[PDB]
Formats: sequence, structure tokens, C-alpha cells
Amino acid sequence: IQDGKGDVTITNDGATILKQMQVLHPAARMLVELSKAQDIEAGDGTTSVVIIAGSLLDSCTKLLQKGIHPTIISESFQKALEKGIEILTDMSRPVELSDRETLLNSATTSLNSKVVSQYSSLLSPMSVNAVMKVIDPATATSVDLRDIKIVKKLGGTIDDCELVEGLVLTQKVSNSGITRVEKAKIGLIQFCLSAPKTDMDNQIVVSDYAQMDRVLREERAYILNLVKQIKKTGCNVLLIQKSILRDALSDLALHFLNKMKIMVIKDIEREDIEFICKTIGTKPVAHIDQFTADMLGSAELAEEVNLNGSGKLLKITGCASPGKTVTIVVRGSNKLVIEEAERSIHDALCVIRCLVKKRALIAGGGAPEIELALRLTEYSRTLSGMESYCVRAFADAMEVIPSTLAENAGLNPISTVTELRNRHAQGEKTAGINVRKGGISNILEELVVQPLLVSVSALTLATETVRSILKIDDVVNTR
Amino acid sequence: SLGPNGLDKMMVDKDGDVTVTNDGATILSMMDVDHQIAKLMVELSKSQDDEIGDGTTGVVVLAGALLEEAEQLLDRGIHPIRIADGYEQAARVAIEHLDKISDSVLVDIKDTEPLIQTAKTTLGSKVVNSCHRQMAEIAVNAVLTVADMERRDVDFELIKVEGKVGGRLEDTKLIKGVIVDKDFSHPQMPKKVEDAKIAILTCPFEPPKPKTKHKLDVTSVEDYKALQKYEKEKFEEMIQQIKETGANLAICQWGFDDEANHLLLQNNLPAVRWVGGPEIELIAIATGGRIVPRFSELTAEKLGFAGLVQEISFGTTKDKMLVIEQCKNSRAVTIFIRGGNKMIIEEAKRSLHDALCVIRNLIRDNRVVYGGGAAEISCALAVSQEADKCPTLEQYAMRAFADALEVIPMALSENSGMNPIQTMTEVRARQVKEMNPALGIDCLHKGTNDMKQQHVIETLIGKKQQISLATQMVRMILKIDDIRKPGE
Amino acid sequence: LSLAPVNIFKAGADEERAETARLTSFIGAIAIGDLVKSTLGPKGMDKILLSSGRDASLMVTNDGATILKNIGVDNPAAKVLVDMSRVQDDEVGDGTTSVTVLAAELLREAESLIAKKIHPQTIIAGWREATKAAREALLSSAVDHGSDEVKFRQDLMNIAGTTLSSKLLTHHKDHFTKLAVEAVLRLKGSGNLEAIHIIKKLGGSLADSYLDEGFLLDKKIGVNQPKRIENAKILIANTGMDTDKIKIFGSRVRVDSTAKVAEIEHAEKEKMKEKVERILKHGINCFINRQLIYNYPEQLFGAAGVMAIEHADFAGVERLALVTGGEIASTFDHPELVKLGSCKLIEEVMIGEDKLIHFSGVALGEACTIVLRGATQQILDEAERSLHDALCVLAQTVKDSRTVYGGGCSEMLMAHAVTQLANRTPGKEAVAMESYAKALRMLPTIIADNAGYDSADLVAQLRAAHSEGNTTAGLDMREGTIGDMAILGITESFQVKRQVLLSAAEAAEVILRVDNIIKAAPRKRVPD
Amino acid sequence: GALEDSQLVAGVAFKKTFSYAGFEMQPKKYHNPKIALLNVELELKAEKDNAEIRVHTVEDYQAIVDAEWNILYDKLEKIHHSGAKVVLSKLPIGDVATQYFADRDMFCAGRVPEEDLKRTMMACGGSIQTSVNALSADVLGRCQVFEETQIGGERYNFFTGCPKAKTCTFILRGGAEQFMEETERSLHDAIMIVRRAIKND
Amino acid sequence: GRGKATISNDGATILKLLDVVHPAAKTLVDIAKSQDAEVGDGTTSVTLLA
Amino acid sequence: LHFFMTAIQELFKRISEQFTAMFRRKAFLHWYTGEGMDEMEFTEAESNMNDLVSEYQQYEEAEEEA
Ligand SMILES: Nc1ncnc2c1ncn2[C@@H]1O[C@H](COP(=O)(O)OP(=O)(O)O)[C@@H](O)[C@H]1O
Ligand SMILES: Nc1ncnc2c1ncn2[C@@H]1O[C@H](COP(=O)(O)OP(=O)(O)O)[C@@H](O)[C@H]1O
Ligand SMILES: Nc1ncnc2c1ncn2[C@@H]1O[C@H](COP(=O)(O)OP(=O)(O)O)[C@@H](O)[C@H]1O
Ligand SMILES: [Mg+2]
Ligand SMILES: [Mg+2]
Ligand SMILES: [Mg+2]
Ligand SMILES: [Mg+2]
Repeated sequence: IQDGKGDVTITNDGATILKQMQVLHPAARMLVELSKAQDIEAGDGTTSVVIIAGSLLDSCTKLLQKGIHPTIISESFQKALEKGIEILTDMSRPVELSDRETLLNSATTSLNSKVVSQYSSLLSPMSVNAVMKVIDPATATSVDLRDIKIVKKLGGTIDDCELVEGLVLTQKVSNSGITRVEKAKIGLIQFCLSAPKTDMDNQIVVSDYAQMDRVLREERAYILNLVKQIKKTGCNVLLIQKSILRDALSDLALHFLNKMKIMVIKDIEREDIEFICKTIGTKPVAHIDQFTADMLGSAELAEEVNLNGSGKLLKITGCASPGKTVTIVVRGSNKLVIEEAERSIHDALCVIRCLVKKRALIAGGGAPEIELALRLTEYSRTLSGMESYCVRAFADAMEVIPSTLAENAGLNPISTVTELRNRHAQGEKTAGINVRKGGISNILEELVVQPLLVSVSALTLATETVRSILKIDDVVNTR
Repeated sequence: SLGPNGLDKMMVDKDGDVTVTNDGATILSMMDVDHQIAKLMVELSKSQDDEIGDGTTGVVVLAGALLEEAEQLLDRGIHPIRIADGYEQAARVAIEHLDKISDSVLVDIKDTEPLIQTAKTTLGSKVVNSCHRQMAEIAVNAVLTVADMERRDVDFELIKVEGKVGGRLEDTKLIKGVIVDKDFSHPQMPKKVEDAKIAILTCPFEPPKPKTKHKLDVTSVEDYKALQKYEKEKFEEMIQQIKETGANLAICQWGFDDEANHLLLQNNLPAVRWVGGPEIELIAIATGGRIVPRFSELTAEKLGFAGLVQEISFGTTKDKMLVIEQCKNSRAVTIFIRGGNKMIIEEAKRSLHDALCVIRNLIRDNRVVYGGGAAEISCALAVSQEADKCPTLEQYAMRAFADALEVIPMALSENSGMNPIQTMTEVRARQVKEMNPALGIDCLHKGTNDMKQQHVIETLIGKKQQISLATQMVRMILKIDDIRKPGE
Repeated sequence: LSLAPVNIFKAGADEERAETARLTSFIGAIAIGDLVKSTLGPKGMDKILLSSGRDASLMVTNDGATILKNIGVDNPAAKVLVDMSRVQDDEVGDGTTSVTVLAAELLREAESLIAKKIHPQTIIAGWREATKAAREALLSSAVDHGSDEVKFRQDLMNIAGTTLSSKLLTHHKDHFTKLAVEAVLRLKGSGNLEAIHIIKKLGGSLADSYLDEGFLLDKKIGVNQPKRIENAKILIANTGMDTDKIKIFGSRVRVDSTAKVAEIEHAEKEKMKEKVERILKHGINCFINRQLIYNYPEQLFGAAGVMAIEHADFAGVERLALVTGGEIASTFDHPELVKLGSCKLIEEVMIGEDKLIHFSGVALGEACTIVLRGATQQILDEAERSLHDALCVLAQTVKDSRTVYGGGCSEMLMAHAVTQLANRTPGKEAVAMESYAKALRMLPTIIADNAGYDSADLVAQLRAAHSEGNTTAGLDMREGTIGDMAILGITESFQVKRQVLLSAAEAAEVILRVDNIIKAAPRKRVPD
Repeated sequence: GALEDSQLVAGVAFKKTFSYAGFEMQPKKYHNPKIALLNVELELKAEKDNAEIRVHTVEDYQAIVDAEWNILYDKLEKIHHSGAKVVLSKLPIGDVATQYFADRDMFCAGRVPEEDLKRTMMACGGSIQTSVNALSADVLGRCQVFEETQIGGERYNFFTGCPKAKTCTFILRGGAEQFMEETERSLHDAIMIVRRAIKND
Repeated sequence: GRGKATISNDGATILKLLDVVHPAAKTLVDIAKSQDAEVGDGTTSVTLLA
Repeated sequence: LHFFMTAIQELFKRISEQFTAMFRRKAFLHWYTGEGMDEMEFTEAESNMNDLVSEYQQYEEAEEEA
């Protein structure tokens, strides 16, 4: 997609394409907000929920020409949705969090659809490792993705991506010469080291030649006093917070700090203090009298790395008191590949999040979609009246996804669904489309699975949107 | 738009606004004209409302009908100055005749009823007729309260008219205090009090600050610690001075502080913040207190007295209003207009202003005449009878005056649905045969043409101005012969 | 041949006389009531509003008050019906669709009466005696309750399930009725509807909404401060912790040495320490402030184990003083004249992708929060808008507890009282009174017309049942037949139906009296 | 009004000027007042635009704030001791001075045009004072009646009753803006005819 | 040019309100102002006489 | 330090950028030197111009040992 400003983004996510487009029909501007909801809770299946919602609204064209009121279709669709949940729940299989083989198989299924399908024998294991290091597997009800920080760095290729069990800073140090410290004592500071400034408007008046030399002398003994308090605690690495109203580090304080073999790092934002305190375990210090040798966080190594010419980077590893945070460095050759590589990893984190909230696994590859299209067919024969036509319309619209998986792979869509449906009512119920073999086989032998929350959350949200479209009868333009 | 059966006009403002009104002054005001003579008629009606307040759509009808009758005289070879000379002689006969049939009854507090019947007729024309009995008791009761009886004047600054949309039209009531649109400073203050002594203040609650370019120098640490102590003792000194004098409620013109807000709450002493200028002097007159500019001047003899200070709440909105009533003898009252429409409130305000202005006129001059067209039929006979003894080419001008004077009865009959020439002829024939100058037009279909029984009352000075002012404008128009204007 | 040979007005100003002004005011008002009619009744449809200059804000709504506030009309007589509709929404919050349809049906019946050569003042005087005879027959039919708790609760459940009917919430009517009736009883008789905070956020179905037992706050805690504390003692304050107390005077420092500046700087840092120590004398562990808290006092609270919540506006501080039960405190000089809050557990919750501070276990609980979940952004906006109509009408029933049977029974009741009066008064007003009774009977007609039923047959059955004694008969929209209203449970509020008659009769009176429309020269807009 | 309602007064008459809070709390009819014609700003302001205050201690801070409130109250007391009842001033009168004169049954006015104060002087017999340090009996005015009536929706102040008056004032009552201008121009012709007719009989 | 009307019967103000640009005619407008400055009456009697 | 109308720093920055590029190639320089100027006169202009920028203050791959 190319923006009108001159920005080009190669994407594959269904939630990203619909955001970048600029549609003007009001009925299609509601489809963008549908896929946004699936990206928030489920985090995957954003493309599937638009196909389902776009196929149900189509099946409503023939029912209107037959003389069926739209209110009956709204109530009859809820009948086929409440039944569809009961067909998906008993199909699923419970799973535990002590089984790495299941999570590895579920972190590759939502990885092989992207441009990094070739590099999954490396990104899948580092995605499972990044989630088990944040939550407690004994009592886990939700995972915060804010505890995982993704860093994008140009240069190299994708297979150079790694997992850092520490703190990564994107800015170089201010002190020149000292770039390698072992067994460091990190310390966070929030006050500035410059000439004394009060909140009230102050000024110094000189009315004698002898007082000119005192201003310079007494100034120099004030900065020196604060630097000698820091070295008393035994500090090696310094982290200064950003300040805009007054200077945070003068050239005099930096001259003293280099002479005591201390690394100085300036310009730290006010939004990532918590992530720093959660990683190395550093008490923030906002006053000089509170700078005690207990306000400090230990570490093993704190040194800056130098790339092949793309910049410098800061790595602090081996924390004495590690938290529940982890960070990932993404490497790519182009600015377009890095963005797509980053979205692919964020998809493999939302699938692991879905497994901890609802420990249930359901076979993928078009297996569930054809199952709801078969139980609802015989279900509608038992009903009578005008509601028996709406359930049949619900079942037929569920065959679009099994038709799309076979059409994109260059197979016959008519013969595939006919063979798929026939084998689904005579035996096993885990048969799907095999894109590698080229036909239909047992889908569990391909080691492809997906969480149960994705298939359900992509159906509850789809039916609700259609029930609101059928309420609309007029469009009027306002100011 | 004349008489009880008239219809009103839609008006659209230049920008986007809509006004519905029946008053003659405002209709000619928001109408944008380009003719210069049309701008003279606009000023003719405006000079009537501010002088009396009633009759502003009656003057332009008479002046317009007075000019039309002179059109035939000019075509016969008659100098315009001769017409403008004969008109003034007729206006001296009609005015001298109007005092002869004028009746004065009485004006005081104990027997009020002729005053009610005077304001009933003026309200008869406007949209406020469903409840026009109630709105005729507010107008009369809110005038003798604020009016002096020795100097014979009315201060309209002492009467506040405030309308709030939403509710019902018959919920309008007269408040004998001051209602201000504000609320208490702290959300945890009591909404009502039963015995409050009002402490009117002008000065804010901040620490003092001189107007000249002060600068305070801090050259040590003890000077700094002596400044924090100075600030906190000044707040506590203020609350002690209010509580000592016995005050119960504080009223301030300027704002409070974060610290001076709790001290008022912690001491069980509610207060109101950021009140307006004109509203303060109405609370001082109503409650009987005095205004102090400092805290040092606050004594026990400078405090007001209220009987009830509540905080009324409207419907599902955040609009709170403070009301003050149950006071002793007062000189300030307010009118609270309600209604379910934006245009109802605005027209209700205009109709009430006309009712108040009618009673104000009766204080200056007690004597009244009877309306419904009775004054015009009687005045047109005196002019016509005297014109028979004036042989100097003035009988034509006098007869033309008495013919344009009868357009008022012919405008009420046409609006009512009756035939003008068939009803007007029968009224004069009955008035000459009898000796009853109080016969008019039965516009409301009640059966009797006797206006005295139907209680139709009009102020005398209202009718005098509609003749003396309308004649003089005709003299300008008849004097003007040349126009020089640029072309567009 | 033209409009008078002379030119009075300016260039661009227009005037309309009697025969054409009545044409504009009557086609302008009918157009307003025709767009809105489609959204009336249990089976009314829904509209879409697109803005052409407001960055294309797509909003989807049903109520007849937000539609009129958005449609840009230039008709002078159509602006009256848009203003009266706003006042209805700001008075009782329900009945905007019914007040515009009724006032638009009165005007339609007043155009065929002018064509019969009837003076407008005859219609108006005849309608005044019709409204008076209609409001007397509605007051006499009201059922006053409130002496029994088991009966008053059943009356509030019926009102709530009747308002939510035309709205999108009608799918889950059994679930949103309990959330709407329990949130009003938490106010304990106070009409402060602002105390209910409706928090809406994307994700989840409409059936995942709930009413929280305690409270929820969308704020954050300081760094390295305890996330949970059991058995808390909350202190609600409003004091300036920004930098320092500026101590407003015209003051400045005029020392002559740079060591004396360092001493004054240390004096500010010991001014804030003293202020913090005066707070801790209360014996608290949860400080809540309505302004910012800077980096110095943030560490002082975190060293004694105190939770500090910063940047909570007036909307979140006034509410927290009604939930826990504390007071908004300042000046911190007397710990014995202040009252602290109370809780039982404070934790951090995860609703979707955001963190909120949860208050489990409260003393008073006079305010609450409602969490709305939905698929699209337009469903969240419509659920909030519809839910606000259920809370507004239940705050009126508690102050004035008398209900009137709805669902078409009340409209036919007042229409019969006018008919018996119109058969008594001689003259032309008998014709004008029948038009008033004719306009009230089309409100039940529109409800049955949207559902596709035989409207002309159901009104005849209702009119025949209301003139023989059956005063509770009304429409039954679930089947299509005639059913009782005291059994099914269709109930309305007395104040809502009273404000519809009085508002729709005044607006039809103001418009009908107009006989001349005078337009000034429009203000031009500068193109460049 | 009407053309026959024009009056000639035997003193001065000027329109009501801007008034602050408390103006409606003071009497509007006097029997034998003493007019104090002034040219002073009786309002709380800075002593001189070119000024600066440099205080060192908080005890001297409070004495400065009390010094400005004592300068103003010194001027008002000097007026009240002189026996005056009506005060006029070209420069504005603040609200603090308005409420000072309301508690002592004394009338106040401000922002009077120069053409109206000079017409008062040759009607009452005072003098414009730029200072309040000298208010003797010979620098005050006197009359017989003073009131504030309403004419045509406007408030006017009257100073009738001056036996030694040497000025008059015409109040013209018409019905339009051009009715009064033509009446004023017509009156301007009889004024100059009589003025020329005294020097040449 | 703005729209303000000046209605009067006296020569002096009528001749002041006309934008006379003729050099010969501007003498008659200048003597009218002289008459209304010395005596104040007879302004339109010196215009017909001239 | 008495220049009025950023802090004027932008105006002097762009002028010396074009001037340095022009003086490096010594383009159109013979028009000024031929009538009585010299090379050192222009050097003092850019040296002084750099000083005023310094008064208007706003506020390599070998880093192993020192
Ligand atoms: N009840 C009544 N019966 C007969 N004439 C009336 C009645 N009420 C008012 N009028 C007449 O209506 C005329 C016009 O008054 P109105 O329409 O109120 O406007 P305005 O008072 O501004 O002229 C008056 O001259 C009065 O005589
Ligand atoms: N379940 C129901 N059965 C019959 N009538 C109903 C029902 N619910 C609502 N109504 C009727 O629908 C009418 C319109 O209600 P609605 O459109 O929801 O809001 P408004 O009153 O603002 O138009 C009401 O007068 C009510 O009597
Ligand atoms: N009573 C009278 N009878 C006849 N002519 C008169 C009478 N009074 C004045 N005049 C004449 O009218 C003229 C007045 O002209 P006028 O319009 O006043 O001119 P101006 O305005 O320049 O003085 C005088 O020249 C005088 O001769
Ligand atoms: Mg996927
Ligand atoms: Mg009137
Ligand atoms: Mg409703
Ligand atoms: Mg003359």
C-alpha cells in the first residue's frame, strides 16, 4: 500500500490493510472496526472474521427477495450461533502449560503464513521463551504484552534476531573512552547536576571586584561535592533522566565524572523508568541525601556494542535481581522487511496469550469451518417455518473459508469441499486441506493447531455486526 | 397584528436566528428596510415603547392611515402646508375631548383590582392568554413593591427578569428575593440553611498584594521560613474574623483558594464563589445588609438576614441555582419564567415588560379611558362636529382627520371576522342616540358592546401619545419635497 | 404588477404573505415528522449520519433527539420542532420521537381546516379546550404506588423493559434490565445521575457487560509502589504538590553568593518533607490527589508503603468521596477534624488490554461504574446513548411515583375524552376538537404500521373497547392481537406522557399563529 | 414625548453616567446640598506610574498594604467633614468610594464631561479642586433642589433652584433623530438673532 | 454615501451637503458660511440675491 | 547581541553555509579583489561571522580504552 504522502508499506495482516485504505462507504467503514476488535482480544484471525462477516451479509440477499422480514433473520441467526458454540467446545482438546510440544506447534501455525515462514525454526522457540519468562505458569489468568519490548534495528538479515535477557538501550553513552564495565552498580537519578537553581526567580548581585572570583570558586566546589557523594557508594554506571527546564549535566560535572571511571548515560525518557526498574531492580533517587549504597541495582556486564556501521547499542546482562521482563531485537535488510517481521512476531505472542486464558486446542486448516456447516444442515431439517431457511443460509456461508484455502493453493474448490464434507460425516472429524501433500488428509498429522478462543471470538463478533447492519434502513447526510 | 384576534410575525435574523413576536416595536426593529421614509416609521414606534410601552403597533397604523387620507386632498389643488396646518387644529380638539370622558378610580395597595383589570387587557393580545390571569397578578404585585409613593417613579434595575427553558408555562412565579445562577464552592456543603446571616464581601480570599510595583527580597533562610509562616497565619486570621462576628454564609465577588476553601467547610460555614457585580447590590437591598471591602470592617451590624437559602435543581442537567427568600420588607423582586420552548421564553419576557410598563404609567396618572374602539368613535365625532363651524378651507383637513381616526375600529372588525362598515355604522348610531361613550367593537363575541361591563380599560396617557406623536410625524413627510441620493 | 412599485427592503431580503407563508410552515413541519416516524415503536428501524466537513464522523443512532440536532435545516418553521425536541431530551430524557410526531400530526390536520374557511383563531381556541379535557382524563387514570417494596420494584422493572425496547439493547433485554434498575437504587434517592460512570471499551460481545460491585479507575500508581493493600484507609485530597507551593506574592531572591542560593534550594526540599510528614500523621496507606505529583514526593510515599494516585480530575474525586465515604481534604493541620475513607481490597485488573484500579469491598457505595463491551465503535456509542435513557427515566419515577399504562392504551384514553367533549360544544369548535382526537389516534397507528400489521383494523378494535369500559386495553406487539396492559406489563411514566401533550400543543400553537415570514439578508461567507 | 413637552431649566442637567455596585443604595433627593466639584481619581491605584517598592521584611510588607488603604480613606474623610452632600469628578470613581458614600447618605458621580462641570460652576458658584487639602466654605456649591428623575427611559440629574445662576439648559422632546436635529438648528437661529439684537436695537 | 439622511430647510446646511466642484459656483457656498457666522439668519436670501 | 526581529541563529547559519561553499572554489572573487580588496579581508569576515554564531549557543569507531 502506498500512502498519499509517499509512504509505502508491504503488509499481510487483515487489520493493517483495512486501516491503511481510505474507504468512504459507511457500510464498509464498519468492517474496519470489526477487525479491530478481533485484534484486541484474540490477536489473530483478523482476516477470517471479515470473510465470515462478508459472506453472511451476502446470504441475506436471497432471503429478502423471498419475502422474509429482516427482524426474523436477526433472531434466527442467534439460534444458529448459540448452537455453533456447542459444536466448537466439544471439538476442542484441553492442554496444559507444561507441554512445550503443543506451544511450539501452535506458535508455528500462525507464523508460516507470513514472509518469515522460512525462518520459523528460529522465531517460534524464541517466542515461547519470551512468554514463559513473564507469567507464572502456576497461576496465570492474563499476559501483559507491555512486559515485552520489541527493538527494531536496521542491518543484517532476519536470522540475526536474538533474545536479550536484560536491558537494551538505543542511545550511546556520553563519556568518551569508558565503554566496558564489569561487575557494575547501576543507579537511577532524577535530579540535575549543574549550577544551583531554585523554583523562585533568583539572581546574584556583585558590587565588588573581590566577589567575582568567589562566584567561580564556590560554584566549582558545589558540583565537586555532589560527585564525591556518588563515588562514595561505589557506582560505575550512571543513568540521568531527561530534563527540559534546566540543564541535566554540565560540562564540569562530566569532566569530574570521567576522572573517577564512571559511565554516564543521559537523556532517559520519563515513560520507560518503570521498565528499567522492573529489569535491573533500581530504586529511583530524587534527592542527594537519599543516594545510599542500597538504592543501587547490581549487574554482571554493562558494555556497549558496535554494529557493522548501522550505529551503537547498549546491553546490560546478568542482573542480580531479575524481574519478569524480556526484550527482543529485530534485524532486517530493508525498512519494509523489519516492519513485516515485527508484526509477524506480535502475532506469535497473541496466540500464546490465547492459550493461557482458555486452555483449549482445536485442529486448524479448515477443520472447524466445515464442521459447523454440517451439523447446522441437519439441525435445520428438524425446525419448521421460515426459520428453517435462515439456518440453511448460515451453514452455506460457513463453506467460504474451506473454499478459499483450496482455491489459493491451486486445487479444485468444488471437488475439495465435496470430498471434505463427505469424509466429515462417516468417521473422524479432524480432516482438513493438506497444502503440502495436495489433497485432504488427517490434519493432526501435519502438526497444525490453533487456540479455541480465536475460532470462537471470530464468530461471536461476526454475528453481532450483521445483526446491527440489518437494523439500518435510511442514510442521511448531516453538516 | 392588532387586537385580541391578531396574528404574529416570523422573523429570521441575519445570521441564523428565529424570533416570533407580536410587539410592534421589535417587528419594525428587526425588519431591514432601505427606503428613508420607512426608516422614519421605525423610529416613530421606537419612541413610543420607551416612553409608555404599550401602543407601538397602533401609532404606525394611524400614521399610515393619516397619510392616505391626504392623498385625495393633494390631487384637488391643496397646498401641503395647509393640510399640515388643519391636522394640528384637529389634534387639539381630540385631546381636549379625551380629558372630558376620562375616569380616575384609585391606586393603592389595599383594594388592588382595577389595576389587575388594566393589565388583563394588554396581555389579552399576546400568546400568553392560557394563563393570562396568573401573569396579570405577577405584574401588579411586582410594581407596588419596588415603587416609591412620594416621588412616583419605578426603578427597573430593581426588578430582575430571569427565564429558564424547560418545564411548564404555568410554573412562572414571583420570588421576593434574589435568585442567582451559581452554587456552593465545595461539593460537601449543605444545600439548604434555615437561619442565615449574609456576609457580603467584595475582596478576595488571597493574601494581600499592593497595586504599586512591590518587590519582596529574600536574602537568608530565616527570611524564607518567616514567609511560609506569614502565609498560613493570614488564612487562619480570615476565618476567625468571619466566625467571630456571627456570620453564617459568605458571599464573595472574586474567587477562593485551595486552602481557603476547606477552612470554610471545616468550620461549618458555607460560601458562594464568583458572583456578579449587579447581583451583589440586589442581595444587599433585599437582605438588608451592607457591603464591606475588607475583613477588618466586618462587624455584627453589617450583616444581612435570609429566611431560607436553598439550591434548586432542574432535570437531568448540571444546572444548579441558588435562591434566597423568606426575608423582611424588600425593594428587589425577581420573575422566574418557565416554558418548554426557546421562543416561548423570549416572547413571554416581552409580554411581561409591556404589563409592567402599563402599571408604571398608572402611578403617574390615575385617570383612564375605555378601549375597544370607544375612544376613537367618540373622538371622531367631536372633530367632525366642530369642523362644521370652520369655513376656511380647513373643514376638508378636519374631516380628513376624523376619517383616518376610525381605521382602528375597522381593523378590529376585519380581524374578528365581521363586516367593518356594517358594524362601525351601528356603533356610532347607538353612541349619538344615547349618551354612552363607552361602546366599542365586540371582538370576543360576548353579546354586549358596552366596554364598561366587559372591563376593557386603557390608560389615558397611552392614548394621548398615540395622537400627539402620530400627528407630528405627518408634518415632516408633508414638508419634504426633494430627494437627492446616489444610484446603485 | 410586482410586489408594490416602490422598493422598501434591501437586496437579498425576502418576504412571504399569508397564502404562501402557511405553505412553507406546513411543508417544513411535516418533513421533519416524516423522517423520524420510521424509528417509532418496538420494531422501529435505524439511521446513519455521515458528516461532510467534520472529518467524516460516522455515527449510528435511533433516538429522535440526536438526529434533529445533527440534520442542518434552513426552514424557519422546522427549527421550532428541533428546539422543542432538545428541551424534551434535557428534561426527562425520553419521548423525543413521540413529541415531534404528535406535533407534526396536529399541523397536518390543521391544513385541511384552513381549506374549509375556518379562522386560525377558531382552531386554537378549540384546541385549548381539548388539551384541558385530555390532561384531566390522564391524571385520573394514574396508578400511585410506593407504599410496598415488592410492588415498587416490579414497577421499575416494567418501565426499564419498556424503554429499552426500540433500542439496539432489545436483544439482551433480560440482562440490561437488571443492570439498569440496580444502578439507580444505589443512589439512595439522590437525583445525581452524574455519579454513574459509564466506561466503554472495544472488544467482547454486548453480553459481556456488567455492573461492578465496587469502583474502577483508569489511572496509574507511582513507581515501585505497592500494587495491592488489604484493608486500606483512603485519604482524598486536593492540594498542590507540583514542584512546590509557589506561595503567591511578588517575591524574589537577591543573595550575593552562590553558596546562599544552595541554602535556599535546600529550604524548598525541606518544605515538602514537612508537608508529607503532616499527611502521614493521619495513619493512612492510600493517598489520592487531583493534581500531579512530582518525583520528590513520589519517593517519599514509596518509602513508607503508601499508594499515591495522581492526576484524577473532579469527575473522579467527587465520585470517590461518595463511594468510600471520605472527604476532600486540604491544609493538613488537624487530623481529628477529618474523616477518612475505607475499603477492603485494592488491586489491578485487566479488562481487554488496559489496567484499572479496582475497589473491592466498600462502605457506602453511592456511586458505581458500568463496563460496556461491544464489537464496533458504533455499538458502544449506541449502547451508552440507549442506557442513558433508561437511567434518566428511572430517576423520575422515584421522585414522582405514579405510572400510566402504555403501549397505545394511554393515547386512546385521552382521545375518547375529547370525542365526548366534541359532541357537546356547538359551533365550529366541534370540527376543530375532532382533529385533536384524530391526531392522538395515529400514534398507535404508526406503531402497528412499522410491524406490518393491519393498522386500520386494530385501531377500530381499540376505539370500540375504550368506549365500553375496558380502560386497560392496548396493543400486543409480540403476536399482533389485542391484549391487556395490566397483565403483559407495559408501563410508562406519568411525567413523560404529561410533557408530550403540553409540549406538542404549544409548538402547534406558535406555528399556527404565524401569517408573515420576513427574512433578512443572509450574512455572506468569505470564499478567499 | 411631544413637541409641547420641552422644558427650560434654571440650572444644569446631565445624563446619568456609569455607576458601580451600591449606586442604588444611596438617596436620590436632597433639600439643600453642598456641591463639591472635584478633579481627582478616588480609586485604589498606584501613587505614581513611575514607582518601585523594595521591602526586606514581612513586617514592612503588611504596613505597605495598609498605607494604600489609608491614603484613600484620608481623602474621603476630608470630603465628608466639609459638609458636602453631592460630589462630582471628571476622573473615575471606584466602587470602594461608591460604597463609602452609600453608608453616609451622600451622592457620588464620576466621568462627568468637561462641558458639564463648567456649566455647573457658573450655576452654583464653586470651583474645580484638584486637591482635597483645602475645602473651605467658599469653594462649595449650593442649590435648592436636586433629584434624579426618569425622562424617556433615561436617568437625568437636575440642579434647579439657583438664584444667582448665569446659565440655562434646553431639554428637547421629539419623536425621531431628525426631529431633534431640525429643532436644534431652528433654535440656533433665534439665539443669534436675539444676541445680535441687544448690541443693535 | 453611507446612508445617513439630513432633512433641513436652511440654506447653510443644504449647500454644505452638496459635493459642489465647480470653481465658479463654490463662491456662492462660501458666502453662505459667512452669513451664518456673522448674523446667523438670512442665509438663503443672499443666495437668490447673488 | 543586540539583534532583534528561534534566536536569530538560523539566519547566520544558512549564510555561512553558502559563503563557505562559494569561497572554497574562489568563484566570482576577482570582481572584488581587483578593485582594492585582498584575500585576508574575506577571511576576517568568516572568522568573525563564526564567533557570533558561537555566542548564540543553542543551549570514531575507535573507542576501546580511552
Ligand atoms: N378585550 C378587548 N376587546 C376589544 N378591544 C381590545 C381588547 N383588548 C385590546 N383591545 C384593543 O386592541 C388594540 C391594540 O392593542 P394590542 O393589539 O395589544 O397592541 P398595542 O397595544 O401594542 O397597540 C388596542 O387599541 C385595544 O383597544
Ligand atoms: N413492548 C412494547 N409494546 C408495545 N408498545 C411499546 C413497547 N415498548 C414501547 N412501546 C411504545 O413505543 C412508543 C415509543 O417508544 P420509543 O420509540 O422507544 O421512545 P419514544 O417514546 O422516545 O418514541 C411508546 O409510546 C411506547 O408506548
Ligand atoms: N409673517 C410673515 N409674512 C410674510 N413674510 C414673512 C413673515 N415672516 C417672515 N417672512 C419672510 O420670510 C423670509 C424668511 O426666510 P428664511 O427661510 O428664514 O431664510 P433664512 O433661513 O436664510 O433666514 C424673510 O425674508 C421674511 O421676509
Ligand atoms: Mg493468523
Ligand atoms: Mg397592547
Ligand atoms: Mg423512548
Ligand atoms: Mg431665517
